[PDB]
Amino acid sequence: MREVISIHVGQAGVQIGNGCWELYCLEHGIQPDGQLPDAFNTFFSETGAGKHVPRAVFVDLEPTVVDEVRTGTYRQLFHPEQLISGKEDAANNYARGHYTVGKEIIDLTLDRIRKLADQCTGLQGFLIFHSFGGGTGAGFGSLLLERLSVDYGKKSKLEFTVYPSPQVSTAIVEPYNSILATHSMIDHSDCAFMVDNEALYDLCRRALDIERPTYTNLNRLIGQVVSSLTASLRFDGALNVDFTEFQTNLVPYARIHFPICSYAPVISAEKAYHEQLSVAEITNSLFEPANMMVKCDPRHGKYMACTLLYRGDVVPKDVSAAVATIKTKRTIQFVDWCPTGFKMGINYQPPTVVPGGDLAKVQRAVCMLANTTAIAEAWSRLDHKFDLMYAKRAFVHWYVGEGMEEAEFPEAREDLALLEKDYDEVAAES
Amino acid sequence: MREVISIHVGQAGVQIGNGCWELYCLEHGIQPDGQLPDAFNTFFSETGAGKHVPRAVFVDLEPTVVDEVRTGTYRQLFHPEQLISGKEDAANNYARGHYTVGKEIIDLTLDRIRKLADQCTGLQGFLIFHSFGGGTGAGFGSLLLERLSVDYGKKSKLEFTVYPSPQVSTAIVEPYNSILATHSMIDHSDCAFMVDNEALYDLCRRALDIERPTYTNLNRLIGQVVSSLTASLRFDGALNVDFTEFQTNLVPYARIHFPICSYAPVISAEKAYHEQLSVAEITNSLFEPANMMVKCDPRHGKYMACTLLYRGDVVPKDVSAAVATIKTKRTIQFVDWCPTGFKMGINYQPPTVVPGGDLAKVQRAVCMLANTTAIAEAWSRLDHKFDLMYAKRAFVHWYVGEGMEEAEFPEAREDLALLEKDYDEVAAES
Amino acid sequence: QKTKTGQLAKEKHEAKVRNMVHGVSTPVVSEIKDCLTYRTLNEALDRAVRTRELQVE
Amino acid sequence: VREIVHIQAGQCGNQIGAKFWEVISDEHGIDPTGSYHGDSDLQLERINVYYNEATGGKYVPRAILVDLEPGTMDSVRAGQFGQLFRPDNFVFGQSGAGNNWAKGYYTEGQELCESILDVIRKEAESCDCLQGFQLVHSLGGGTGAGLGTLLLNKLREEYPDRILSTYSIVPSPKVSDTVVEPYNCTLSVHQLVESADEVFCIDNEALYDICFRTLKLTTPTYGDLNHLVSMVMSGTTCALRFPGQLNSDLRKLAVNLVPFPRLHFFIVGFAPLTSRGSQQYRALTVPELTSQLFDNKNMMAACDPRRGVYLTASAHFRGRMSSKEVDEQMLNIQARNTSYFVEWIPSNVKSAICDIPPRGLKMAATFIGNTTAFRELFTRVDSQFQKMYARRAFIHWYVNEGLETVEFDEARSNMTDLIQEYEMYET
Amino acid sequence: VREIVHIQAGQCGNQIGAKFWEVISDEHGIDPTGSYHGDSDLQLERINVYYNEATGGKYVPRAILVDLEPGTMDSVRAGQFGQLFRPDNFVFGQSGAGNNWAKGYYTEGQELCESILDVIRKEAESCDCLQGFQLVHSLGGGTGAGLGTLLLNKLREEYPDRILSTYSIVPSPKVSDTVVEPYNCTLSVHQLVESADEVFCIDNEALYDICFRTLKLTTPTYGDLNHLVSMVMSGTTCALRFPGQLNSDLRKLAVNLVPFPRLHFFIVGFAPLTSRGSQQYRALTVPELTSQLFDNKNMMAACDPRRGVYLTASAHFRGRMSSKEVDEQMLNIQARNTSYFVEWIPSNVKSAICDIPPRGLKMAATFIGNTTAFRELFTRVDSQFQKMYARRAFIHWYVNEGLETVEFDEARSNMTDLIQEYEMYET
Ligand SMILES: Nc1nc2c(ncn2[C@@H]2O[C@H](COP(=O)(O)OP(=O)(O)OP(=O)(O)O)[C@@H](O)[C@H]2O)c(=O)[nH]1
Ligand SMILES: Nc1nc2c(ncn2[C@@H]2O[C@H](COP(=O)(O)OP(=O)(O)OP(=O)(O)O)[C@@H](O)[C@H]2O)c(=O)[nH]1
Ligand SMILES: Nc1nc2c(ncn2[C@@H]2O[C@H](COP(=O)(O)OP(=O)(O)O)[C@@H](O)[C@H]2O)c(=O)[nH]1
Ligand SMILES: Nc1nc2c(ncn2[C@@H]2O[C@H](COP(=O)(O)OP(=O)(O)O)[C@@H](O)[C@H]2O)c(=O)[nH]1
Ligand SMILES: [Mg+2]
Ligand SMILES: [Mg+2]
Repeated sequence: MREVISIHVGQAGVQIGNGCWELYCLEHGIQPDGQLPDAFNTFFSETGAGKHVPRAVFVDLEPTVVDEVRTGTYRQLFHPEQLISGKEDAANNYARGHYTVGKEIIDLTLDRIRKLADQCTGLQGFLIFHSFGGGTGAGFGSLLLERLSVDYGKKSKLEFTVYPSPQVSTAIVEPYNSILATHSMIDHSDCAFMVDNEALYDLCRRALDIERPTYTNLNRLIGQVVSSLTASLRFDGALNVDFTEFQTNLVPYARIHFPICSYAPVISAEKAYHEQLSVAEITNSLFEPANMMVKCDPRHGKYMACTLLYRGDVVPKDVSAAVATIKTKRTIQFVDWCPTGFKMGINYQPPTVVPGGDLAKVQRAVCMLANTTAIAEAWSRLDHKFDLMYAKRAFVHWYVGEGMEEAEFPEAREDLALLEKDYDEVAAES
Repeated sequence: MREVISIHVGQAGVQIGNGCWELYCLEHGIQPDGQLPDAFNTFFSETGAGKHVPRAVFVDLEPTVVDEVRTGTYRQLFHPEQLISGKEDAANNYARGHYTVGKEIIDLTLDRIRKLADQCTGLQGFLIFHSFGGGTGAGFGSLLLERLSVDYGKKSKLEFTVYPSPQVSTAIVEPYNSILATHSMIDHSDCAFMVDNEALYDLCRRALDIERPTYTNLNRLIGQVVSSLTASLRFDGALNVDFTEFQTNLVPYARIHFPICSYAPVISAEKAYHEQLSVAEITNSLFEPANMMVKCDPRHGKYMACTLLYRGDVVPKDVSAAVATIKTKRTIQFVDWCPTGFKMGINYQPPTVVPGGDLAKVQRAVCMLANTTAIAEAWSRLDHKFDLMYAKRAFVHWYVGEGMEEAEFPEAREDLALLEKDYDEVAAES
Repeated sequence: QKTKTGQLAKEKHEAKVRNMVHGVSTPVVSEIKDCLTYRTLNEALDRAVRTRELQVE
Repeated sequence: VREIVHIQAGQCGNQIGAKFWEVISDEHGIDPTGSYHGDSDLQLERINVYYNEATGGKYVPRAILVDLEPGTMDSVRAGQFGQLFRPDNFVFGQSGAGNNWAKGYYTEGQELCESILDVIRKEAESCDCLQGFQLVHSLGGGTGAGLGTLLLNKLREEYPDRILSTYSIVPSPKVSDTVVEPYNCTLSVHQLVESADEVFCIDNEALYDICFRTLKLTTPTYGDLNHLVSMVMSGTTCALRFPGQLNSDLRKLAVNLVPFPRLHFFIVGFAPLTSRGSQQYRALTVPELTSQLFDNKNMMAACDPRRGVYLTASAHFRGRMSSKEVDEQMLNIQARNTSYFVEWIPSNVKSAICDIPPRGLKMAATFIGNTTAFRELFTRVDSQFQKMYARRAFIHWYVNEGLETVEFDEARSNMTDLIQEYEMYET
Repeated sequence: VREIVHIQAGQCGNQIGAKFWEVISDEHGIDPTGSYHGDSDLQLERINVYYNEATGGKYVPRAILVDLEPGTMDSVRAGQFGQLFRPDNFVFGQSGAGNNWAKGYYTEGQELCESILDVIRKEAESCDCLQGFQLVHSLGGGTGAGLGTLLLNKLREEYPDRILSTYSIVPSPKVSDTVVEPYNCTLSVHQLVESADEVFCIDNEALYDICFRTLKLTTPTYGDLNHLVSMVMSGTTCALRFPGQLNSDLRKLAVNLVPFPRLHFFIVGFAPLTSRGSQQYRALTVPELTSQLFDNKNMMAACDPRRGVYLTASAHFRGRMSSKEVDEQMLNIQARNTSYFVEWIPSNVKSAICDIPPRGLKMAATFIGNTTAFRELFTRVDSQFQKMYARRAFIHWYVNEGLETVEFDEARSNMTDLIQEYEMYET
């Protein structure tokens, strides 16, 4: 009918996927055992005897993260094929996970992907989750997209990655893995979404009433954005938007492929009784810088793309009122060459809640995706970070011995500079 | 339809607001939880289900006053986002409350007040309460009006402040804070009303029958004046008066806005049984020098403004006779510049009594708002007090060390002198 | 002995978990009448009331 | 037949209009739900003058309600006769005008005027033959005065032929509701002199005095105050609504009473007026009405003509009466009081008779006349306007709306010219 | 007898077509199971215009559903009237449309063109008295903008003599639903100008405006907008199905309205329009219908005629009513508004009368006109497309499918010629 494939690499990707498939199971009414107590074909396969299987593959170079799913309650749902795990993690090294160890299991991963690709009659996109700072997430992901680019060619390759935080960093060599992965993504990926952990921590502290969140709370917020994104194909709606339609509208240039994500309403289980939750109210909350899933101020640049998807009772009449109201805001700047600016989508499925959830049972919600020059602010910090250690050559020998040729480091540096120049030139009115 | 928003600043402002909203809820028949056991949209918003919310924001630099509301019974009614609490107070220092600490929280406060106005369609007017003696009330109020004046432009900004008493005082640095504020509201305030605690005590003792009032009894008296002012916007009447009408009528110039207030009858709940208190009875009681809540001599103060808001069973014929009778009195001398000199509002809504209250159950009552030159008497007292301390530089070091320039004191001193010069010139005949 | 018990904490929070859904805003308004003007129905009742009172009563 | 369109402006206009259509509905016998439940076929001869007919035997009044704030409109909707008015006729803003005449004319009058003009044109071209417009307004400043004169100018531009008859309640010159009245009154007179044809002046103080003296009302209510004005209005148009032994329309009244284009302000009066108790003992005849009509107390404008002189006088009557009695009584009242009339106009007094009297009264009358006693009202407001303009107080509000003080000087120059014209014509 | 065939585009076309076949079902009285259950013999007179009869009394429409993805077809099949359509009259692709004009026209357009033309031949060859083609599409989309013009060109090559009348929805002036819509409209119109005979333009934002102003719809849904469009486009073909005192078929409409081959864009409008409340106060008559038809608040297109001048215009009336009344009203409306019309075409307006009005209304009218106000609509997209000219880089998304950049310059040159053509005919 129309099928999508999801693949998860590098711890963070898997745990986000665990949240997503928990959310999808409840949304469609599928028990963890796979039986029923619809539109399954969009994400699940009816294997007969009442059991269903997800269209996803989990691959990690170490078994700890995958063994969590194997020994968890989720184990009865996933095919044992889809739970591939390695023998030795890449250990924060891009070179190690791309050359020495990545090629050991990369052929195994592709065969299982192609095997599921046989069952997808109308396969029109892929969903890939990365952690840029990770060695496995960046190194293995680069090789896999390069292989997948020639395997299928004209097929949508959507990425969902986690950018290093402006100040929070869990890996010391993280800028090394971030730039090298970015240089490889920039040629093959159709469109890669951008989020960071620090903005998730701040939004979870302010909006939600959580004194001390964990990775589970962050993943569930991400999972809701994924569900809202994929609801257009899964359910009937007054304005359904296809994956290829996102590709046409979101990235109106050659190689600018990094939008930012926003989601509203994000309210406590306590306040919203005291609030009107109007579509005009939630629309205005989307554009306020405090709600961005990336820690970059839009006032440092301008917008050139917007995409709003409404989950709920949102009548199309009010949507036109909301977007017209937004254009009157002087705090929001739109580039001259994008008079239209927006792509709307209205779907009748309400938001999905989770037992023990961190969010309220709101009637209506809207997911926002926006491409803006403000991401260049994030580039400059990564560029300056990399230049500081590499001037003194802080970690060259670790990568070189693992298959990295030293000539590749300046090449990826210049590729980032070309991205920065391209972003800056687009921001100039003509 | 037609809407109002209120802001409360400092120690004093919150407590007055506490009394006002109990008065509104009892008047409108709303339980403290917000569920009913109309004109609600003027002050309240319906947040779905059966719960209401007030159009008010409580702001102070110390958490003690706000936490009292959070722990009080009325905690259910207010929205937790509306309660903003600072960290350390201004310590009765205008400079500390204006620059060093006020600027820390000013952006957060301004966001919420503007956010609340988005639900406020038929909005014209604001109500801000100040404590002139306190540093936070004077310091934060000047900065708050500076921002609101430029963000909103031509909007009715009305203030309910407490003027320092001629002899009764609780702060030694009170004249400094008052003079620095009077310099700022003289340009950033459309029209502000003031009363002094000394006359409030005296009226609460002679006409009212309380031997030793607390702050709760004085706040209740203030709330009735505010309720009478807002009665026209909520209920039908033979003569309804809007916010714009008050601004046009009460002032003959730009800097002469300051009116005085009077409420009659102020008789007690036990002594009230003997009098019918017709229209002529209450009208005469208004103009008594003792019934002012500002300790100023009406003999020195000519009248060039009057507004007579009646509440209860009132016939327009009796009012015309009562006003005509009042005009015949020789002691009450209007200025040559004010032939007509009256605005009157007759409203069919009788006043309200509060359980545990301190006011009579009068069938009809009238609130009086007038501008007189007697206010220049209070300015002279404040001017002399400022000069005595500043002559030997009594407290210059505290304000200078908190980011305030020394040269601002003569600037504010000259600003008052011009205001007193204007009052003398306007009061003179021609 | 003393008796002082009240569990507002649960009452506020458990209720706040359940009945979160705000702002129903039911879109049940239909155009099919305005193109099918019911003025004929209202005058039908107007004549029916007029005839009953004037003739029968 | 010969139609008239009714327009109501602001607080004062709508309350008078509510009473006015209550009186008109009682006259023609229209049930508050729009059904006809009268008993007279003569009510149906000229029902087209004030009413349109909707399919299904319902009648929609030719009334347009105009305001800048919804408070009055909500009151009228909840009223007993609020169902009669067409819902789309209601045009209103979302802002209290503030009674700044500059604001009500330039700031918010211009924005609303476009919508009101089209709504006016809806009913204007829906009639077989329009003849004149009827406007009710007060000289307050916000919407009745500022927007009222703006709409009067626009209607004069659109329809030069038709009669723009406006009813005005001048601020009462001993006690009144706002300190900024003489500014608004001076500007409103400036606009009304050139653009309006007939202006009727009504004082609340005279209405209070009439009620206490004749009606013996212990507490004069605003309902009865508006009821008297509504009765006077209905008598003015009663000649067009019913046949008579000698007809007289607005144009006949305008041509007869007005000798010169500017001097066209009218004082009005009504008779018979009687207390609720003593009406049984009264022997109502034509001489009784003539005494009541020419009595200086039954006049509802607080300007004693005995101070001044009369220029033109008109008399209307309702009921069956002998024409000789009206002719003889009128000649006698003219002949005795020769000291109060101009020498160069013989037969200063006009007549008219209508067949059907108002409900409840076997016989009724209406007095409309023009006199030089208006010099007092203009002088009083001019002195008040002179004081404030000398001080230049309260003008900062008008300046903020874009009105320059030279407009006030031109308005007072027109006001002074009118006073001089009245002064010289008294000789 | 006088047959027409109906063709629909992907999301906008099939949803509007779904509501349209409901509308025709009520008008002719078709039970939701496809069996006739009406109440008059006049319904079956010309049922052959839109329907074929299958053995058993089940009536099937002459409709075809075209889409690039199966998203809309599932919604229509599950719809209330989804049974009525022929099971073999569904043609759909198996790929994402991508909202791209070039991709839809070339990539999947050639794949589907062979099949869709063969399916169309089933209805085309099985109707002897065929005169008509009815295309429903949106201009800002990817399936009706691109593939609709592909079908239009192919059908013109096959059947030159038949009339090609299409209904189009234009991207909104303020905000339309999609970013790339300036490109889609510019490419689509180039084919539409040369190929199509009659073009109808409808704007979504004007439909919202009419709902708020007239119908007072607090929550207008998509069905309400489709109902207004279905009301107008059903009224156009009413002359072919029912008798009348003066008929006006499609060819009569085209000959009267189209003075020159390129200036044939039409604006649409329907009367009467009224809300729940005031409909009871309306005296529904022909002059009231004339007021609504020419009213500047009732056109489905957001273009003010008062900013330009009028070419030929037409109106079609349904209902039992007087012929003299129609002639007088149109003669008067032409003489009253001389400036808006053009002198070099005497008798700018055309009239028509049909016997049977739509259900629930005793009389209704349909307004179709042409004017110079269309130039503002073209200026909107031209200015947006000019800013997109620096985004000829963004056109790299289009050239990846196979389009060449010079096509866009050809299309905009055609727009410039059309705009200048309207300007020179204004004189
Ligand atoms: N949102 C979110 N981010 C996570 C979560 N877990 C880890 N991350 C982020 O993702 C990154 C994971 O990279 P690594 O720690 O190197 O793990 P890896 O991807 O397997 O890479 P290697 O183990 O070194 O080969 C961390 O730096 C975190 O910042 C999670 O549960 N939720
Ligand atoms: N009428 C009235 N006045 C009060 C009340 N409480 C305080 N005030 C006035 O407030 C003045 C002192 O200022 P505060 O109330 O402390 O408010 P503030 O501006 O926050 O002062 P700081 O916290 O020291 O900066 C005194 O002079 C009192 O006149 C009250 O309950 N009723
Ligand atoms: N006679 C009479 N006068 C009224 C009534 N209601 C209000 N007024 C007068 O009308 C004046 C207000 O006029 P308003 O409508 O506000 O005019 P605007 O301010 O120019 O828009 C006041 O001075 C009142 O004295 C009423 O019921 N009867
Ligand atoms: N009025 C109305 N417009 C619609 C409807 N469905 C879709 N649209 C419009 O059609 C546009 C999408 O274009 P598309 O469906 O690709 O056009 P098509 O290929 O001709 O059907 C959206 O921007 C909507 O504004 C509907 O039911 N009613
Ligand atoms: Mg990772
Ligand atoms: Mg304090």
